[PDB]
Amino acid sequence: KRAALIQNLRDSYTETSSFAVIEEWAAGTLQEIEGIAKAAAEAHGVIRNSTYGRAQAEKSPEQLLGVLQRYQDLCHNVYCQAETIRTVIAIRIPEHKEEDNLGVAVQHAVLKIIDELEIKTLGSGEKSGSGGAPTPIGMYALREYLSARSTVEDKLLGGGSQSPSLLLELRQIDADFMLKVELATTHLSTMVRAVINAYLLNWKKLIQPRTGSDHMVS
Amino acid sequence: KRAALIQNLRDSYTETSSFAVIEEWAAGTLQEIEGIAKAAAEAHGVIRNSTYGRAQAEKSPEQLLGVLQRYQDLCHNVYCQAETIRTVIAIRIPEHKEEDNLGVAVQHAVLKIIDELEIKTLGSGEKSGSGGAPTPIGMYALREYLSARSTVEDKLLGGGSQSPSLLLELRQIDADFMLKVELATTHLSTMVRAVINAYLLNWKKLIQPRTGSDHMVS
Amino acid sequence: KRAALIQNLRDSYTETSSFAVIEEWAAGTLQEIEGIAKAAAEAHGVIRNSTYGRAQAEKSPEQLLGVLQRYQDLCHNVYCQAETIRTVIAIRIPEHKEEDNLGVAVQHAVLKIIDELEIKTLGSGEKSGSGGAPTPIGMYALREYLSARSTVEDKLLGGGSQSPSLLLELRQIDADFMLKVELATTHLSTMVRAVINAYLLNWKKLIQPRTGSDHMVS
Amino acid sequence: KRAALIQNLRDSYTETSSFAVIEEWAAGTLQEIEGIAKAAAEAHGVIRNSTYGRAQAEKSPEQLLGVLQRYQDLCHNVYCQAETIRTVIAIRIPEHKEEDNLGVAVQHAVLKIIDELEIKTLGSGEKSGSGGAPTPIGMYALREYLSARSTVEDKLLGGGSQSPSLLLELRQIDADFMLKVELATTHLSTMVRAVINAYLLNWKKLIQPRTGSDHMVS
Amino acid sequence: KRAALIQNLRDSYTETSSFAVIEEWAAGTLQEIEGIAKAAAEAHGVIRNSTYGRAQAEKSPEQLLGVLQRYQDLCHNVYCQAETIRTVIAIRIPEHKEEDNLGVAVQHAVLKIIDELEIKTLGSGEKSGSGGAPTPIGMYALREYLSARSTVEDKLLGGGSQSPSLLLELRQIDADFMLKVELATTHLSTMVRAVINAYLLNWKKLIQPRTGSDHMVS
Amino acid sequence: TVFSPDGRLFQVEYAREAVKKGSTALGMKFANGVLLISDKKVRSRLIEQNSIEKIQLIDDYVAAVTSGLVADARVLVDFARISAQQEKVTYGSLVNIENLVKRVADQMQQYTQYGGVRPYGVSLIFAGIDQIGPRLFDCDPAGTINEYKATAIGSGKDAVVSFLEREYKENLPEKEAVTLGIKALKSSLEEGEELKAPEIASITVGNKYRIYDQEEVKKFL
Amino acid sequence: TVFSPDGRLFQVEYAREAVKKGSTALGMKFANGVLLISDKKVRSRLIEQNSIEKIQLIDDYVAAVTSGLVADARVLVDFARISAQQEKVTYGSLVNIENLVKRVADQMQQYTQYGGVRPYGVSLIFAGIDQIGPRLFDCDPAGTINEYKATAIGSGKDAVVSFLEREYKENLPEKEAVTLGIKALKSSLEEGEELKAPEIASITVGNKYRIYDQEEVKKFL
Amino acid sequence: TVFSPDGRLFQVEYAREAVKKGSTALGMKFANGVLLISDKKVRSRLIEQNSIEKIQLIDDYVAAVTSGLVADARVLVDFARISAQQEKVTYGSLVNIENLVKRVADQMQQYTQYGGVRPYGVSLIFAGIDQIGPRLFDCDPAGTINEYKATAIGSGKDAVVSFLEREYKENLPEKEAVTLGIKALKSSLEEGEELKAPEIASITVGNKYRIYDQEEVKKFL
Amino acid sequence: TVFSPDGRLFQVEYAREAVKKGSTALGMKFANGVLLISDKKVRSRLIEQNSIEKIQLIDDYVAAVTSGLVADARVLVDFARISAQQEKVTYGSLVNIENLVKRVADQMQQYTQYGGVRPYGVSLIFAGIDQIGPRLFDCDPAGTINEYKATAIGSGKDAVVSFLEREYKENLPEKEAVTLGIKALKSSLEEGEELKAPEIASITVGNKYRIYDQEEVKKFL
Repeated sequence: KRAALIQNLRDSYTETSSFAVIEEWAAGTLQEIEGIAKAAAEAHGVIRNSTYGRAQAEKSPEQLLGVLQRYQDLCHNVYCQAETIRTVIAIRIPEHKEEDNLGVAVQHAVLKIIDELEIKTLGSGEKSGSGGAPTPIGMYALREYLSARSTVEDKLLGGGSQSPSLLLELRQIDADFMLKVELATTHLSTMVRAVINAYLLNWKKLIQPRTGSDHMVS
Repeated sequence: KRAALIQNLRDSYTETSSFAVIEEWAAGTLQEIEGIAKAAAEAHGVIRNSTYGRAQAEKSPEQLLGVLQRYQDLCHNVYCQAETIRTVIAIRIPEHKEEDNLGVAVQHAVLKIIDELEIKTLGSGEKSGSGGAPTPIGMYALREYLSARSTVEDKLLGGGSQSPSLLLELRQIDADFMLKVELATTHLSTMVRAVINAYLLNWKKLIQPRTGSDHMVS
Repeated sequence: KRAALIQNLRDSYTETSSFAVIEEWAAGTLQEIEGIAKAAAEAHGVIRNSTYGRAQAEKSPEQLLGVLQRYQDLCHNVYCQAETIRTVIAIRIPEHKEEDNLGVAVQHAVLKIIDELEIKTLGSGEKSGSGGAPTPIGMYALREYLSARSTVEDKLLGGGSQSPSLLLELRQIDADFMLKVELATTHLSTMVRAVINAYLLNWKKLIQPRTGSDHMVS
Repeated sequence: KRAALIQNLRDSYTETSSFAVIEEWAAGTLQEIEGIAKAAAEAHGVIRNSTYGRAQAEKSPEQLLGVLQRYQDLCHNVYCQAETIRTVIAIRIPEHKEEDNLGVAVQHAVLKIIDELEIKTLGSGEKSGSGGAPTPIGMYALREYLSARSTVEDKLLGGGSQSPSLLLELRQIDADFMLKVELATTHLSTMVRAVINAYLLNWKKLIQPRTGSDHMVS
Repeated sequence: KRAALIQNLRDSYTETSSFAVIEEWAAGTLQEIEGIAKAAAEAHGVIRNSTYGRAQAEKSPEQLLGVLQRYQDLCHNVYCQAETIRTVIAIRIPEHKEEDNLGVAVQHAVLKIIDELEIKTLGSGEKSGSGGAPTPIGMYALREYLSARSTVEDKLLGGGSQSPSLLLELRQIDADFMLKVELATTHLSTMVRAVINAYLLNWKKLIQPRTGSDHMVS
Repeated sequence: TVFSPDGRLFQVEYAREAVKKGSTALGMKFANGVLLISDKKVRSRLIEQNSIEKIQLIDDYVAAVTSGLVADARVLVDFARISAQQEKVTYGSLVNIENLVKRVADQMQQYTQYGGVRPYGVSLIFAGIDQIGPRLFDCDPAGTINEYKATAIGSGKDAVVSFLEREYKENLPEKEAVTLGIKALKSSLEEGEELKAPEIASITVGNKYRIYDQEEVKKFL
Repeated sequence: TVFSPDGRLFQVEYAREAVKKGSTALGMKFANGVLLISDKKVRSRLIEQNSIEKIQLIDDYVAAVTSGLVADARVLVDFARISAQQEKVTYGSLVNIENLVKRVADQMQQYTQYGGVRPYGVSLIFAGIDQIGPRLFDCDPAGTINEYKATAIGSGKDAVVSFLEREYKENLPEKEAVTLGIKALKSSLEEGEELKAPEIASITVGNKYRIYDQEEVKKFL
Repeated sequence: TVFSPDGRLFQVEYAREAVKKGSTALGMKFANGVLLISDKKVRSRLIEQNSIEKIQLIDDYVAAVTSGLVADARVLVDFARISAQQEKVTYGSLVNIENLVKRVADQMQQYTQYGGVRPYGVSLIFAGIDQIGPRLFDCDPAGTINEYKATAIGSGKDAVVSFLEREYKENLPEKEAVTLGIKALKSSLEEGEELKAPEIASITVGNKYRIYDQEEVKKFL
Repeated sequence: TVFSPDGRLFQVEYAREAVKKGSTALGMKFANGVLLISDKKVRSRLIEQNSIEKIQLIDDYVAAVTSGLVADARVLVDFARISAQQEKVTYGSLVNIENLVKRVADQMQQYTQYGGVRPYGVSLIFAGIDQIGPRLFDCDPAGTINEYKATAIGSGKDAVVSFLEREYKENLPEKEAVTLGIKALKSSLEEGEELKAPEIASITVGNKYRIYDQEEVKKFL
């Protein structure tokens, strides 16, 4: 039975499922994001005050790896949570029509900003579109950092390079990756707050985009 | 409870939070930008009056590094301040409707200019879009400079290159990076002034995009 | 006081500030451009008459460096002067409305041609857009020239290359960069003349895009 | 004085300046292009009837260099002449309005086809846009030719390559550059003839896009 | 005199000039294309039936070179014939107006399909646009083939690569270039036929896009 | 006002949105009678309380309440008054109230079919006594009519109808009917919001309408 | 003028924006009477003052003050004057001012429902004495009416109404009422501002209207 | 002509742009009198100067000058002339010129409210003598009226008005009023433009209008 | 026909473009008289030239010549002929030709203000003798009128007007006025082109119109 299949979907992902995400985002998530930003700022100050030599090429800084790992773990959680909201809305997009689409337009508008969150803000895709990648750093933060650092390490370690700027570039990678976490957490917090507002103002039409009342006909 | 969640967002990021940014931008920020521009111009004059030999490849010029660091520090602050303004507006975008959107248009208009500031003017993203990178230099200026300089340094220092143009290029990298800071500070100051004016002219609709007064019905 | 903040901005960049730029453009700027184009043309004629060997890979021609430097200096001045005009207009864009936009359209149109000057004609950005780079040479022409020549020099100097076309390519780089200055100065002159005309025809609405005369009421 | 500044511009570039370009284009220019096409065609004929060996890699063929130089010189002149017409039109674009723009549309239309000539047909920009490079060769074809040939020369001359097809590709570079001149000359002549027609049909509105005659009011 | 310059233009490229091309395309051109297709298939059959070893890297196959050369000559001719039609139309595009453009629309529509023939079908440009290169092989197919083969030859000849797929790739390059000629000739014949039809149905408006009869006024 | 592909008149549906913004009003039939109760937005001590009533007498035996655009509603009440007088002059009496309601509804329907005019943004309840008995009708922007034992209009319509659908009994004494009506109306009010002296009017067979004075209403609060 | 999906008439809401731009005026009831006060956008000694009349007599017992599009307002005042005369000829007097205000409001309502016309960009306050007593009404572009003890129209409406909401009391002596009114109007002015001489008119039961002369107005400033 | 979201009628504002292109004209009151002066864009020795005058008598006691669309202006002057005669036939005289100006203004107001027509692109000054005294009014495309001691219309309005705000004195002798008027008009001319001979008309209480001939106007140049 | 933001009526300006395409015609006053000359677009030897004349008698004392849409022009000439007869029946004569011209111009003005019609694409020159003397007027698609000593309409207007501004003298004898007019018309044919026999008509005070025949016109060529 076709109605049964639709009802099973909708019973499995209800307004409660999406509201629970929003509740968690408004509390613990924003607080965790702020925590990551402060840890990044602390690591950034430490690097700013450091003089680098060849020994800095011989070890990957644990403090920075920890900050990047925490950022990646949070982004993983937010992505999965955003998919829950997406699912709740997308399984309630109604029969396709050329009329009575005021609530459908609300559904598409909120899905658009959740897509922006997942794709642009979190940088979760394999490749960025023609729009580029507006987030300072994307989800796969550790890989990005390790890739950039490893290249400079190989050049410095070997005879190792004698370029003075290349050694400063090693320090700058360390500094810039913490800066990028600081900027990205800030940008993400804006997005998460914007989604909380959009969801809570629009949720009635997100769940029930069309309201029945054929009072004109008998 | 839903209204409480929305009220907590809006209480946390108020018109006073955004106005406080604009006040800072109008005074201290523009002053710091001016200061950096002067420091870049001074550094540029010093390089213009120099002859380069292989010794210039053995040391990274600390005066240039300081100018670039100061610019990056300023960009970081402006980025985070911009996000405060973005948040104040974004959490007050009202219920999605096909009517009564004149104030919503104002919100989108000011968000668009703040987006241009953060993405294009500050060059804060991981990758620029199809529209290119119109700012002479972005946030990660130091990294850009060190990467460009190290390449030439490695070539000059080795089997060190005997190309006469390669040596002049080392100088031109030093010169151009200072020029780019002079140009970018100018360009940035224009955007910041434009945003001050846009905010102060539009702030009532940014905060309250819809005004109630349904007198027609009883 | 918000009005005061706006007034301070507008008092610091007045129509006099932008008019002073246009006056300089109409006179000294176009004259300097002309002088650069003549200098580029003499250098090109000298190179056309030249036969090239290994000695030409051993020295970077100072006459060409001088032409390119002069061109960069001019571009720098024009950029910064353009930003003054941009500032004068942008801080007078009025409250966002869906009506009474005939003067606002004037402000946007003149801002658009100043943006084209800065971004496209001067090539001031760090990456050109999907539109490409229509100007024959941009702001960082000297670095462009040094980069291209250094590559060919290293190849010729070494066991040096035995390619006869590589040696003619060295000459052609020298020739083409001078041709590019001749072309770019011409192109730039047209744009500057177009902006002088546009500013002087539209300045009243640029400063005062809306005129209050609410005579229908009381 | 503002009116004087505009009059000085318009006095320096008049309809005579642009008509003089058009007269020259209709006569000497088209003849010079025809001459280049025939010089290209005969040089192509020579290469076709040639068998290439290692010797052909040891000298760059002077006849082909001369054809390409000639084409470049012609492109240079056409570019500078096109900018004269652009100047004549652009300094007569009138006050920005939302009405009375029928003549303004003529100005923009003719400017568009002259921009196509300069950017696309002549390939004068440093980078082509997303529209690609539709012209068979551009303004820097000599440099294009020398680069391409130099790569293949180096591979052939050395421990020089034993590839039979590499030798044939040396010939094909020679042949194809001549063919490209034959094609580009044809393409350029079409565009030149199209601009002669457009200019002569539209020149009155190009100079005077608005005609006064306010008879309705007193 | 202006009218005389236009008349000389139109007298030199008349409807007869364009009709003569269409007559040639309808007859000999399609027959030559058909000839190339057959010769390509024949060569393809020969390669399909061949086992390749190192010996095939030591010589470039004259039969395939002949087919590719014949295609290039045909494309060269078609390109120049298309430019004749282009010219006949472009020099009769009338005074730019905002009305009486039904004929002008016909001119732009036929110019569009001739442009597609020259740029896309024949692949005549130096760089393809964002629309890619939809033709199986373009005008510089001989250079494409030699390039591709010479890379593989060098790897095979060295000591030589022991890659089994590299050896089969040599055969595949030979086969695929003949296949591409078979496909491109087919695709070209479709375009040519489409243009014959479009010209012969539309020629009256191509020559005379506007028709006078202002009987309404006296 | 034209048809959508699905056969809807959206301009009429939108008129119905104006109606939902109005103050809640209800009617119910009881033993040998019918009554109306109307909630009011009174927002300012500077307003004259006693004026611009929600319950409007059409004649001595028929009353109306409305919800929606108040100026539109005034026009329709004026129309209903004049139409009732025309019937009385023609025949000497108004035998069946349904026919007056139909005339008003026909005026509304016309403004959904002809171009050059927008629909009235009004719903009405009519209540009175005629030769058939006590009558209670509603009428919406489309000119759709229904006859009822009890009904409501305005923002609180749904809650009031829900309440009456479970609590309403036919043929109650007037006092018990009013009590029930007040209770239903209170059920539609938001959490912690209390009811500020509604309008009440009733009529019983053989009598003319009575409007409840301020003091009689309070006795039910 | 058609309905939006939320049931709104935006063209009427826009007409209401025109009214917000008009000069500030107020009315208030006092012991056995009613008064009107109007501020005036007087700018230029070249203007004739005597010819300015923001307070317009409708008849000897009824006056109006308007805000918004001035030419529209003149048309509605002319309409009200003729309508008042037609009633007086028909019945011999005007028993209840509310009926006149309703006819003016019905004219305005019509221009919000029929195509081919725009609404009037006007709000009016009517004040006078009829058989009920002293009356004070306002009327807006929709043709919505309300009766008030005190009210205001024009750009300073919100400030004046807030002031009166706090400070108004019923049955003041005329002098005290006028004093209150002046203070209310003064409160609506911006940073460091008079307040030139406004127009004042009052009427008490059993008398005709009086217009305060420039010199009697000065006493309150 | 409909309302923008800010409550503006852009088609009326645009009509006011047409008025700004017209030749400058002014009026001023003086001791027991009123005068009009009009500049003219005389453009060819081939024109008859004495014809299609800017100052037009409405009757012996009332004259008008206009600025804006000249054909529209003629229609409105024709209307004004006929409306004056209707009033004279009905009552025997025209007691108050303001009522005539209002009738013209109402005609203009109508063309801003009804679809199917555009507004008149005209401003007018009316000046004359009635039972109240010397009168001076202006009227704009909206039908907005003001009464003045001195005023101006057309391209040079702002300069003329600024000049008068400083220099105008009441109760001047005619000759001194004319001199001041000429001075005011000159103050509005662009860099070294010369006033070549305006029209002048004046009226004093108890007399009919006087139109100055060219030779008398010259004595003021 | 509505206003652009700059206060222009583009539909009227466009109608004026149709007039610019018409054949050149001119009028001039001379010693005790006025004349009209019209060029014609002779566009086939198969046309009867003696028919559908550019110069049209309105009555014995007044003629017109037109440029622009020929069917529109015929309608206006028909209107002018009937309007002249109406005046003659009402008063016994036509005292001032200006009033006839104004009636025609008013008809044209109306078609620039009312929706559902387009303007007439016509300019006219009227010339004749009335009680004032010899008169020469023009009238354009807006209904704008001017009186002239000499004027022209049609494609050659600017050249003919330039010529006359330099060469025109008042009070020439008829033969000399005609010579001048022929010479003026010839100068508007810029390239080496021949003037075919134009239409010529003239009138002097005390006489009726006369139309120059084929041979008398030739005497000036």
